[PDB]
Amino acid sequence: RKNRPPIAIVSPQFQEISLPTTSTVIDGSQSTDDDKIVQYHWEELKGPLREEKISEDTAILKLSKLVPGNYTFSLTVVDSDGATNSTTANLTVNK
Amino acid sequence: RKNRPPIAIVSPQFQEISLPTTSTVIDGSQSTDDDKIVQYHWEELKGPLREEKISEDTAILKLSKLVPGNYTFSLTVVDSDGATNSTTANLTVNK
Amino acid sequence: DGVGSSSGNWHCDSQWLGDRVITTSTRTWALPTYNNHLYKQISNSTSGGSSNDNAYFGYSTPWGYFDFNRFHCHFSPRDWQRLINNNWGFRPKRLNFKLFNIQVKEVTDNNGVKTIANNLTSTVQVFTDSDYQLPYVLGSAHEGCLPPFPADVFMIPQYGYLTLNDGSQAVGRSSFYCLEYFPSQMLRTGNNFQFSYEFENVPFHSSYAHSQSLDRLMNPLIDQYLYYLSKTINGSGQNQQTLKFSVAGPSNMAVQGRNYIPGPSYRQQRVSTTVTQNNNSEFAWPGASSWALNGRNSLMNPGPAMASHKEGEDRFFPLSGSLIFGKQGTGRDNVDADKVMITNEEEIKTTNPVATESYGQVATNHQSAQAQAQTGWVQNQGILPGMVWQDRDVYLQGPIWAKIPHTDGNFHPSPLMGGFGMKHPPPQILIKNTPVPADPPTAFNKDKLNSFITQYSTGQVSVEIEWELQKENSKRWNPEIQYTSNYYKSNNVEFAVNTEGVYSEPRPIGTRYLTRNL
Amino acid sequence: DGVGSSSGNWHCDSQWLGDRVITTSTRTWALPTYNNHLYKQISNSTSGGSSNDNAYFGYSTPWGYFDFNRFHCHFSPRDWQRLINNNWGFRPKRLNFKLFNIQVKEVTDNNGVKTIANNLTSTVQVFTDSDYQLPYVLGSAHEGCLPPFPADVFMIPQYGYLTLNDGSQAVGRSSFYCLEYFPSQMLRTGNNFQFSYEFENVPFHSSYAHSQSLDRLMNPLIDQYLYYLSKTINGSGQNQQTLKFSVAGPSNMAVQGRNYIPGPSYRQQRVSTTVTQNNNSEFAWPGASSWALNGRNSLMNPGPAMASHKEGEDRFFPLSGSLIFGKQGTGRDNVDADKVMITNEEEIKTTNPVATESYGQVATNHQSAQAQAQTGWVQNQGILPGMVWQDRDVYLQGPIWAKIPHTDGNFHPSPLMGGFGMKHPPPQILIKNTPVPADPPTAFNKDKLNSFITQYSTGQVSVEIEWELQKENSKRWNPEIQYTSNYYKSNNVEFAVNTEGVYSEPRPIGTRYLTRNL
Amino acid sequence: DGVGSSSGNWHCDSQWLGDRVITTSTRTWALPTYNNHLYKQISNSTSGGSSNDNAYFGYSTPWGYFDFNRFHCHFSPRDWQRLINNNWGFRPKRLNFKLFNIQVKEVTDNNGVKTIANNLTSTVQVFTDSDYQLPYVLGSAHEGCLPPFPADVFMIPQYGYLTLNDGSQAVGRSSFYCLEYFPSQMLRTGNNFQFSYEFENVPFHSSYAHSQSLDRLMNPLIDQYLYYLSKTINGSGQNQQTLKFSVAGPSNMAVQGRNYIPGPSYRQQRVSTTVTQNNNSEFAWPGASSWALNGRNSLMNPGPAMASHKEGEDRFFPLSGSLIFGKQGTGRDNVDADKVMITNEEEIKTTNPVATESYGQVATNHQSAQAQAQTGWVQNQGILPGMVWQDRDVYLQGPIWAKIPHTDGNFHPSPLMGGFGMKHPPPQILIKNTPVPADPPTAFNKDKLNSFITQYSTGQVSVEIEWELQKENSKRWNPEIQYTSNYYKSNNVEFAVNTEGVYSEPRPIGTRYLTRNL
Repeated sequence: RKNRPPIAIVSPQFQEISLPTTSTVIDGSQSTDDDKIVQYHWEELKGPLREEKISEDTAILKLSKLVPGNYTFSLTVVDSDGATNSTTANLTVNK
Repeated sequence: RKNRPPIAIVSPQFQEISLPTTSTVIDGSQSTDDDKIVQYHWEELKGPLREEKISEDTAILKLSKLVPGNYTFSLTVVDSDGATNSTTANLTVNK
Repeated sequence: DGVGSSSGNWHCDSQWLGDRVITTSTRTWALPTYNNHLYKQISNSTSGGSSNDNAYFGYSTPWGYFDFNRFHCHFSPRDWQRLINNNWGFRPKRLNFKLFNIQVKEVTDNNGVKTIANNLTSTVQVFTDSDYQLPYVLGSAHEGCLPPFPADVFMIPQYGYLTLNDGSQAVGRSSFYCLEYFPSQMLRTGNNFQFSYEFENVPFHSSYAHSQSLDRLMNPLIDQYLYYLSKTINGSGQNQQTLKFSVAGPSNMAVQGRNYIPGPSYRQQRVSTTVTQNNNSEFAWPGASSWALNGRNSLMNPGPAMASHKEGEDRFFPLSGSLIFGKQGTGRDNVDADKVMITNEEEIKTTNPVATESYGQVATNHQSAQAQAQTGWVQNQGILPGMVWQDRDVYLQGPIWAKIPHTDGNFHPSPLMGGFGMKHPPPQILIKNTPVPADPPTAFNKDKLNSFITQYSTGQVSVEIEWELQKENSKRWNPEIQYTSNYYKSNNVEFAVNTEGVYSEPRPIGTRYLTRNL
Repeated sequence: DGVGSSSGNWHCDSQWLGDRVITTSTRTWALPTYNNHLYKQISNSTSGGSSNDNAYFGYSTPWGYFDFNRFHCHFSPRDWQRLINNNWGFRPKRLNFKLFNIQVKEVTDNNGVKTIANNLTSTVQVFTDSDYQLPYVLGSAHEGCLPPFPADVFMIPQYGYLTLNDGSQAVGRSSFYCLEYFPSQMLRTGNNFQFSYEFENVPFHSSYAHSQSLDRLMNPLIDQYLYYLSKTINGSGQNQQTLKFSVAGPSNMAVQGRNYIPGPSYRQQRVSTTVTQNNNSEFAWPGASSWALNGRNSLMNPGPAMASHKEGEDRFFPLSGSLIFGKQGTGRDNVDADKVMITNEEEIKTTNPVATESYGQVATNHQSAQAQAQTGWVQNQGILPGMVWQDRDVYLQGPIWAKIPHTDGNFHPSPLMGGFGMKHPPPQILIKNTPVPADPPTAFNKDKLNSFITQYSTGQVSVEIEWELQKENSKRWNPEIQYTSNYYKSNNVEFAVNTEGVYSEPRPIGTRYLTRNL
Repeated sequence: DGVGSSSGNWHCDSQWLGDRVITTSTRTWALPTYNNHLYKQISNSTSGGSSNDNAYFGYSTPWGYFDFNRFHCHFSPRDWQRLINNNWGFRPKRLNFKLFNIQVKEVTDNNGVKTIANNLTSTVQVFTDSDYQLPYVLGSAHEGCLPPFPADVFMIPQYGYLTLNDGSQAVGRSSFYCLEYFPSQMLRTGNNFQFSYEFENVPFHSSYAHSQSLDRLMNPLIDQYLYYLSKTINGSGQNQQTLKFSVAGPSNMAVQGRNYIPGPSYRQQRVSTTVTQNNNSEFAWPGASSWALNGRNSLMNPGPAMASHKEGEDRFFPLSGSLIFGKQGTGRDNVDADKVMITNEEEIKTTNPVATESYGQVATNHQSAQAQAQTGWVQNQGILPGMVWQDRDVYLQGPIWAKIPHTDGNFHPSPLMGGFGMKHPPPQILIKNTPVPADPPTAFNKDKLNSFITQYSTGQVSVEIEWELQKENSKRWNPEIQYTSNYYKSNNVEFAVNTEGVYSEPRPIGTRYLTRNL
């Protein structure tokens, strides 16, 4: 009933890491909602061609086997009543 | 669940009456069903043109202001699950 | 206490004392195995399909029951004559039910010829529902009572009960009662069951007629000191209107003031035993007086105690307002009018309205110079202050008591079929042959055993009710009407067996013979 | 004391007192002749051959036994409703077992048609293993208990027991128990057996739900006086590392300090009742949580009491972590998901971890300037100090007790299938038809007699357990959740017989309905 | 008993006896009007919106409460020094709570300037929840306790409580408690409230350190009679495999057999107070040790009592495994590491594992000629037989007790935040200013009165707890470590007011100073 749309809060807006440590994390479990979030959706936009894409549904994003490049991920949260809110997260990996 | 269709039982199959006593009765409340009848429907077929038609929904049919002629009524019963059964009832009124 | 020693003697006497009668009664019963030891739900869906009025839902238990709720289970015809010719009333005080000489038989039809053997180690379990935690099917005027005649054996009825339904389907609050959830009593061939019961404080049955009408309760020689509006116009002209009051007295007994009025009415249809005086149409159900409950109609049958007919017209009986009994050897489907016994309730015409006539007139408008005095008919009349009525008669074949339904209220809870209405009537005595499995498999099987030994039970049953009596003390001079066996030669003695040994009750005997003025 | 006098009455009541309930229960049994009076060793070699996990070795005795170790053997559905809707706990205090109305039958099939006669001089011998010197097969959740419905007859299970094995072969320390080496009681048709038993001091069953979660045990308005490491970097740069501690309060309830932690876990596989949401492979056995004992694996089934699913996903059930019951008339081999009743254990999600989810995270390295904070998953977690959990629910069809195995130690010996774990549970009542030889040869033969009279036994059995109760006293304002029979028309009353007389329990009823905060 | 006679004196002593200390403590409070006398439901929806982990649903009552559940509410710093330097343990025996010198004030802001008057005829109502029928928000480590310093006044916290939720929404079993449904005590300005309470039989707090490690519990001169597998290959060749067992003794103390093992572990992340030694990423929440309950994660904080760091590395603290307190005048949002007090739990490193290190190794395969001996890490370890651990320290600022949640089971219910876990802890003392309506309309209005007189209450509160003590009797020769105030000139005396009169506790004082060998 007259629910406010959720808010997606990615803790690391600009994630920075080098090539040796590819396994990084982007936290989206801090995203708030007036009731509760039924689905966290992670999708990449600027991700360079690699072994695999990302479409994980975990609230906290675990990354692996990164290659050098610039990554851009958008977190989509879903209210219990269907309202959505998508915010973007950036990750730059060095040579 | 696998309900048997109802059975419409009109007590007077051939109702006979003269012109002085027009108010007659056709009993359809004896119609049986495996569960219960949700609607008794009375409709006339051979009824000569008169002041009014009949489409009553009472189980027991009350008639009035008859005119001489031959009447034919069909009683439609409805099972709780939608099954129907229509049987006819006859009434001849004398001069 | 053993197999070869009887567990009770045959007492069937009836001893009349100074102010009470103690009618003992013993019978032999035969209890079959019902439902094959199963509980089954029963509905109009099971029975092939019934109308909305006859829709029902219930369960049929494997239990029999004992029902001595008819007056001939205790009173011989001569005892009934003694009771009704000499007393102004009676009521039961206490009963003593005994169940003895039990003997369970085992029948084997293995070869095509049945061989009823004796099962000494098998039991029958009987319990009495003395807290009234079960549906009370007694007082429904059912069959299976102890027979009227002591000599014949009777088969114990099956115990089933109805509950709430929406059609054939069970609503959520429709109870299911397991009768194995009651502490029973397991009786072998050497055991016996007995219990005692103290009847309620029910009023005496009005075992008398009234020798005085309700409207003729007055001195026919003195006139009242009250006036009544005799005339409203003093002539035949146009503008001749007056109010002429005349004293109401013996000359005009109809209009004079009265303190009490006849009992409540609920009109029935007047059907005549001379079929040429009835209508040519089928008015049996359509012309009947019914009452609706949760949508589905149900016949009155018999409804409030009203006089059956006016004086002089014995043929007319209310369409459903009288108890109809069956003669000996009468079928149960569309028997002729000469094979049933329709009980007249005319002894109460002094206080009660005629069942086939309206209660009276009532004014239905304000008359003025322009509107005539318009008055209507009162087909049904509920209770009013000052109403006096009299309850329905009890008959030798009729019910004795009934259970007043547990409700937040009731009015005058005497059963409409006659008898004594009790909050706590004699408890239901429920008996069942304990199942005996035939042969369990040598390997375990979780399923409930379905192969039982086919066996039945038989024995004696003794009920003894002590009835209080209300002796007559009247200063009436001339002889009263009394029940007599007519002295005229006949092929068979009435209320006795014929050449085939079948005992027949030839008429319904009421109780209202002695007269008591209002 | 004779053949023609019953040795006990049918008591099946259930009387509720101020602080206890005394549930009496009587049934009729049929005891066949098992193994033809023989003791036989049984193994997977006998049964045609089984895998290494299902290898076994034991003996099958000619003895039956009585097993009233299910809750519906004593509680009617209405009694269960009274118990669980009104009490915060219950426990058995004492039982009183009676075995009466014994009657041994002799069957002869000489002509091709069987003729069950009555053997009065033949006995049945029953003894109770009150010193626990025999293998305790009760509490294994077996069949053959007293039926839920009082009316139906049941067949007494065979008593067999397993021992140690190396495959199908008996190692030297595998015991063989002769049950004729126990002092029994030899009962004819006029004798009866009864014994009393006092239950242990077992704790009350937590017959309630928790109205407060374990992690939400705090004041949602005041903040803790404790700090938590909120931030580890003060920016997004390269060499920006800090330690920023913020006070843990209502704003962030997840991180604040807690005194107690959820109970132990042992993860199960999450299988969904919507079969299109499962994997396409056969993961039934391969994906299961087992425990290995002497090499051979065995399913957990059901294992530690864990919540079945998170809130909102009712479809998911642990692969083996829940008790599954069978509906009425359900086969024993690969029945559909809609023919079984899978019991949800979600009432304990407040204290216990979800059965299909890992207990939590754990740090698995020392993070430094070079290595990221790497953390792992805790699939199974044993006991830790400060852990609070809640035991598995008992159900109307579920077990009542179990015997704690005699070992040098145990932890929290409540049965993993629900119930009360007792060192000395109700003793095993073992009954056997005493062999009756048919015709010994007229010349001596040293061999043991192998030709016996084929005969079985039947009778009644009465068990009466007195349960203590823990009444509710809560200051909760709004109404609690209570077990109700839904009021909506249906073909059959639930928990009652249908048109065939077969009694069906339509759902597993738990006990956790009333709420009690932590 | 009147307005002008005090209802109780100021007792704030602390008298040390032979085997107990009776710490009396009196404070002045100020109780405002909360919620404007209203009960309101509170949720993350009300608070603007929170994540799934921080979702909640509850009610905020207009009731205050008294919470003396911190150790400095009773012990002065000198009393704490006396307690911890001289005793091996302590536990509370009984308390005596008094509430006196009540005085209700009425404030009027009609003209823009507030005028606090005195309302003599207005009452304050206080009741103690001595049956534990309410949610127990004490022991959640909240604020609003009696201040550490006797001189300052404190404001009574609001009483709110959380219940079950599915997001922000109330599931059907979430209780609502009206605290006006409890028999309270209505106190005017001349009345007082007092109650006594007897603590449970809780064990003594281990107010000592261990002067002996768990792995060094042995004679360092004699060697064990047990052998250990020393060598598995007798050389460096290819097919050189042996089993060489050597006796385990003082030369190799690591491998010799031990009867007991360190307590359970649940690994935390090692974050260093030297921020240049941490990772550059935000690992605060992602790298944390949490436990999941009904789907939503919650920080351990602090979890099982584990040693904070190995010897020699004081900088490292577990990410959430230690209690963090705030210094005087410290904000509640992202304060620097030098504004909080992180409590070291290294006194228990003798028995407990290090919070930031794995419990140990475990073999994770069967080594053979082909597979090397592969072994894994044990990040979290539940309880095992033979485990000995030691509970978390209690601090001068830390909690005293907690309520063990009412569950079917628990393990070692000592609060993970330190203190004494009690089934029946000191009852919640709930106090509320009774509403006083301002001016009802002269015409009746069915609506509840919403215009109240704005008023508050103030008075004194006295709590006196009697603590049992466990005196030291050790044959240790050299002096023990004891808590001393360092003698070096400083601007302010520690544990005393500065020039502004604000009292500051400069460090968290534990209890484990005296040493006791294992």
